[PDB]
Amino acid sequence: MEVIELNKCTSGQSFEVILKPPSDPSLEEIQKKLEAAEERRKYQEAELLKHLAE
Amino acid sequence: MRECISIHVGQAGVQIGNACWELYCLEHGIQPDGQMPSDKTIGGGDDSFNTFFSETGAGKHVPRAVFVDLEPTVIDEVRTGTYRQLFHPEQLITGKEDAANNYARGHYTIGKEIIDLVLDRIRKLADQCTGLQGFLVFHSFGGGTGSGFTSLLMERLSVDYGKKSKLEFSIYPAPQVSTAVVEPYNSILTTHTTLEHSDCAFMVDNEAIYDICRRNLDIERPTYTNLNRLISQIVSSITASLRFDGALNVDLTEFQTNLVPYPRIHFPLATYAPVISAEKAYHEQLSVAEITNACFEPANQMVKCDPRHGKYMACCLLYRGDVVPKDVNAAIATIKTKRSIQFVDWCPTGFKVGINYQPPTVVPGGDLAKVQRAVCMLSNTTAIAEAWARLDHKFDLMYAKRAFVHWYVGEGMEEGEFSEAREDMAALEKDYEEVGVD
Amino acid sequence: MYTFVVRDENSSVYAEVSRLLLATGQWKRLRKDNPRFNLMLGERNRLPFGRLGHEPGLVQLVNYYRGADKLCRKASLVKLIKTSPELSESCTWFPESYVIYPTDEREVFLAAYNRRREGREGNVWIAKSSAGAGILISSEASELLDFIDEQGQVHVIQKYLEKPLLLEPGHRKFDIRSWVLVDHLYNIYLYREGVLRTSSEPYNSANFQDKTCHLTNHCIQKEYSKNYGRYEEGNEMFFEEFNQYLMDALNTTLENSILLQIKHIIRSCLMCIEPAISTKHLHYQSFQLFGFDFMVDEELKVWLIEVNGAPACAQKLYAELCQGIVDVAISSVFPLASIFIKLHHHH
Amino acid sequence: MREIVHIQAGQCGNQIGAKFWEVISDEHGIDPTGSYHGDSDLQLERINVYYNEATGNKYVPRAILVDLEPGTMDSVRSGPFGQIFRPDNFVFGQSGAGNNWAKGHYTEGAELVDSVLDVVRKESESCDCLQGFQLTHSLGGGTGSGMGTLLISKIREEYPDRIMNTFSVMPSPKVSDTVVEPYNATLSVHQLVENTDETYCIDNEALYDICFRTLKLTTPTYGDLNHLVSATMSGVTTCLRFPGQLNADLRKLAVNMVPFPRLHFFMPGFAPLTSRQQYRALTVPELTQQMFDSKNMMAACDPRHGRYLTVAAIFRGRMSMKEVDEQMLNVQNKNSSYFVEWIPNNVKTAVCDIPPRGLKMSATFIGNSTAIQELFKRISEQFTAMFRRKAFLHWYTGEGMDEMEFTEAESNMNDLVSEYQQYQD
Ligand SMILES: Nc1nc2c(ncn2[C@@H]2O[C@H](COP(=O)(O)OP(=O)(O)OP(=O)(O)O)[C@@H](O)[C@H]2O)c(=O)[nH]1
Ligand SMILES: Nc1ncnc2c1ncn2[C@@H]1O[C@H](COP(=O)(O)OP(=O)(O)CP(=O)(O)O)[C@@H](O)[C@H]1O
Ligand SMILES: Nc1nc2c(ncn2[C@@H]2O[C@H](COP(=O)(O)OP(=O)(O)O)[C@@H](O)[C@H]2O)c(=O)[nH]1
Ligand SMILES: [Ca+2]
Ligand SMILES: [Ca+2]
Ligand SMILES: [Ca+2]
Ligand SMILES: [Mg+2]
Ligand SMILES: [Mg+2]
Ligand SMILES: [Mg+2]
Repeated sequence: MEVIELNKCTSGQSFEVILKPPSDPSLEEIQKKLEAAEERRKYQEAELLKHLAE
Repeated sequence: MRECISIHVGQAGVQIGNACWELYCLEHGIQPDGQMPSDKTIGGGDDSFNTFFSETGAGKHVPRAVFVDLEPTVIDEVRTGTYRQLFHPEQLITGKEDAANNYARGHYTIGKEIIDLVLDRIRKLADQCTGLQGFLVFHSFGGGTGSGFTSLLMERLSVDYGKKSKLEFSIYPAPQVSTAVVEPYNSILTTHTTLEHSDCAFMVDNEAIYDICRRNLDIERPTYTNLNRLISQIVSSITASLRFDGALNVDLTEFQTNLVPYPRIHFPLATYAPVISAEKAYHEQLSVAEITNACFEPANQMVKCDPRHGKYMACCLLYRGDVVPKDVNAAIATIKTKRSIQFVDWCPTGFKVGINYQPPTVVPGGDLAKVQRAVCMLSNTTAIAEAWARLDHKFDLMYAKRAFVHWYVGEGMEEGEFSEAREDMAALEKDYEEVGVD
Repeated sequence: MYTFVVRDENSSVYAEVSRLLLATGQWKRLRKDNPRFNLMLGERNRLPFGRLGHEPGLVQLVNYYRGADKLCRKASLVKLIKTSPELSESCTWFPESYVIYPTDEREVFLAAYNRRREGREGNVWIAKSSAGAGILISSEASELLDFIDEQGQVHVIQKYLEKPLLLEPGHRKFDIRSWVLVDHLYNIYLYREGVLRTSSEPYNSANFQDKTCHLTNHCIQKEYSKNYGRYEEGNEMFFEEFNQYLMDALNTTLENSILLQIKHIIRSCLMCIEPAISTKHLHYQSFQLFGFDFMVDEELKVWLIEVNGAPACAQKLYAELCQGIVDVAISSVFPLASIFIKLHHHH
Repeated sequence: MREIVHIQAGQCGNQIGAKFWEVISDEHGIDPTGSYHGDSDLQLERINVYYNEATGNKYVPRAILVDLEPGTMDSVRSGPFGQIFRPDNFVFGQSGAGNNWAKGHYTEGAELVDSVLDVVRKESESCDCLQGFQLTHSLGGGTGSGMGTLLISKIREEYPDRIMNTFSVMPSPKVSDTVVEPYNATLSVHQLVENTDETYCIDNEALYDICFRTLKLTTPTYGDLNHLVSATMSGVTTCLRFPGQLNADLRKLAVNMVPFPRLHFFMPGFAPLTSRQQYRALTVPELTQQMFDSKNMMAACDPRHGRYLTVAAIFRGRMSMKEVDEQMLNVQNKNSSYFVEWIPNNVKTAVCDIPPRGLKMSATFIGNSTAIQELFKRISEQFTAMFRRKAFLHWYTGEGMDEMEFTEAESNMNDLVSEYQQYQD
């Protein structure tokens, strides 16, 4: 049961009590993911219109 | 002094954000018009509260906050609400149609077209900082925007602000206050793509807030206002060290250092006490030992689980009010001899403690009663993985039938992203078991 | 109309409980994966406790205590007794035991072993484990340890009771099985009815190679014993006959000489882990049936052998007990439109 | 500002549409001349969803009345709220469709569809943000059936990313106009499986039985049937016309109710349904027992024959929101064998303070139940009964159709039934 690093100031205080010792994707890569999804949306919209055209 | 930028995304993030800033102003003596009498350095200064507020020549204190929602009806509340004068229009960003509880829609479809706009409005705030620490990102797991657009925002923030820290405050889906069925999908999609971009996340389970409101406040059917005023107290206790003088958790980096020794296991459990009803005749003021002891009762945790059957990796005690280190240790000693507190063998069995003498501020006319002392315990338990198990299980029930998947594929997401996300959560559940079980 | 689900088809006990619930016409059984249940008769291994208590407006109850394995595992029980101050290492009703991996208590076991061998004391130990049907009795430490290395699971070596209480006629060993029910409020109900699983072979202290006269398990006596069913039907004597015998032979009663100690042991063990398994302030409720196994020496001192987490029952007592399980454990949480002994204690 | 463009086609579609605009106009405080005369701000909070705002604070419905004969639309224009509809929104021909799907879809209808889309385009171009479209029509006639599905198909072409929702009246021999109704209904159902996101299935037989057995009406009229559709249409559209987060817009509702794209046919339900013992207050338990009772449902299908994929309930009035949750959770927990276990929490409840006219409190039910296959089976059986003999086909081949198109539609609907079945197990 030890208290360490007791820091006191006008508005409060903080300390530590030990009870026992121990024992990314780039900007280009994101535009490609975003544009890939946009493309698949465009493809599924083309098939819809092509189906309505028929 | 270093600045922190708060980002609020979706209905949940925006409404919770509105509640916190209402509370920050009451705490720092700020008025709805932005004036702060106690601030004697007019038009500038590097006080602790300046990490969350900027200052104009007229003496206004402006939150370092951004509100992003793909639909205007909620942010419109802020524009005309009580604190309309605090934020300038650039800080409030809205689309015209929401994501429809569809992660793919908020991340791919609508997110793609509004991402650059948000990043810019954030760049504007960053340009007013002399030493930005990072961001605080509020959002919901279930919402199409809260989930889908946030993960994209996190990915870009890691690109534009690599060395900056990012904390989350995420709302875990609960059926009692939700009307969306696909929230398990969104929760796991967003946790997969956001995991590597978040240094520390505080999950709040609406089921936990709901029960606390029904049990401790005696609200028969709690509203979002009830849930948010309580959530903002917990948030205030967590951000208090960034806004007030102190030596514990004085920057966003110290949150990872003190609470997340393993990067993927960065979901500390939050426990708060006391929560007393303001309608009560008059409550007996609880002691340091009693409120501290309450921190190990499951009934006041932000996520329902059983820490008795996990292992702690870290533990912070944040007190506000009349508390002294003498009474803290006295209570902690008494709790070790009664409670079941097993730490991981590669971590010390210790408690970092912070005390702020200013007791919790309560919104006038709110549901919470004024108390002379309160505490919020931040402990990293493997038991919070129960929240993943539940969520992951609901995901498996629907996905086995491919239910609702067509809505996501229709927005441009590949079906493989579902399994790739689930395979990651399966990996996440294993890391928790490898650390906490024998 | 309450609802329950079954997830352990191999449980004779709760299979009879599921039959009684349906008989009342006020309980409805659902599919094993339907989450909208009031009661769960859960699986023995890896019961998903994390998913209990998260159904709006459903009070959910389960027939197992998360963490009770600490008491129902061979090596776990030894670790619990030596470390828990409420039981202390000097516990007087549990045989000297040691956890031996194939931390580890090898050198501590040999130390106490060497002390007995030097002091002319009876040095007969028994090695066992949880992964058994796999037991070995020997007075040589070399054989015990060598037997454990041949396997691959944790074992326990505890002192063998060389002076057991021998029933007459027959000169035969035995063990007492007590069924104990713990409800959601952590009340401890001892079933008034117990059973002695007796050995049909005369006890022989000069031959630990034939394990039929030393092991009182019901399966071993019915397979390797040739006098099965001679003295009592199925090598099962019940408390009525056992009490009459103690009065004719020893001039005492089963209550005074044994039951008081059994009730004490049951309390001490369960009260110990109450903080770790209590569901008092939890989002779900738990109850569980336990099977305590005791030994009795010729001095009339009771010894705790093990604790079963999913115990079966004696055929003649399934009705009374299972019905009692519904009265105190299930219908107390879900009331409908004593055979137990309450062991009071301080919560 | 999330606007909806309403379309009503054919005789049935227009008589029901007229009553719908009559019912909600009263709820939002709009009078027959379009002048607001309410007393609550909740009335106008979402009024732009269905009403355009013109000069003089006049609210004009965003409805487009369509037909191939003038007869019915002349009744609407002479009806109680006829003067409230935009005069330009009346698009009609003179030939009629003679209860012939092929006429409304391929011949007479095609001649008129272009001018309808000109009005649709006119209304969309003034919407700040268009949610989607809702169409009212019968499937057993010619105009609302043949031309109605023609509009949906052409509206989807021009607005492929907008929600298309319809209230569809299914024909029943008990309430029949002609014997060809099975033919027309079968041909439309295939159009709907393809080109709608949500279709409220309204069976005239259920509406009849309810009027005879429950409402105790000796001889029910089409007007009496339409009173039930009015009340139901007002109920389902409450979440859209008043403030709320549950099923707020049309897309969120479709996302939470439609797990699979082709299984988007709902069973509506309403409570109470009382005969003239009509002033008695109705408690929350009674609203829930009746709301889930098959007798209170309008698809003529016993839900106990199938399983609910998802359920949406809306309670209107000043009541115990706590008592609502307790009763709704009682029905799920006491009949869980009728809810798919592989969709967690598939029963969402919404509450609204404003009750319908002349009622303390009411409840509307929207179920995506696999029992709906019983409805499509009836149609498919009546269809095949005549089609195996090629009876009455000449009316259709004489309009350019080939028998092959009938065989295809038959197969498409039988597939739709086989799809509901595999999810019911
Ligand atoms: N605690 C709390 N939870 C909220 C609040 N608002 C919404 N939620 C929860 O958030 C989840 C839905 O997410 P939303 O925020 O509504 O969705 P969104 O971010 O607006 O994204 P969209 O789909 O485009 O609307 C549900 O589980 C709600 O229970 C709030 O104000 N407080
Ligand atoms: N220390 C000891 N001294 C004397 N006998 C012992 C003993 N340990 C075990 N036994 C004998 O072993 C039998 C029980 O063995 P144990 O309970 O350890 O294995 P097990 O768990 O597979 C049987 P069960 O679970 O049914 O009680 C008893 O009948 C007892 O006679
Ligand atoms: N519920 C209801 N059904 C109707 C009404 N009018 C016609 N129907 C039904 O609709 C079918 C006839 O279609 P109808 O609308 O008259 O054909 P259309 O004018 O060419 O579109 C038959 O099944 C009728 O029973 C009505 O006012 N209410
Ligand atoms: Ca200043
Ligand atoms: Ca980073
Ligand atoms: Ca012509
Ligand atoms: Mg929203
Ligand atoms: Mg055993
Ligand atoms: Mg007609």
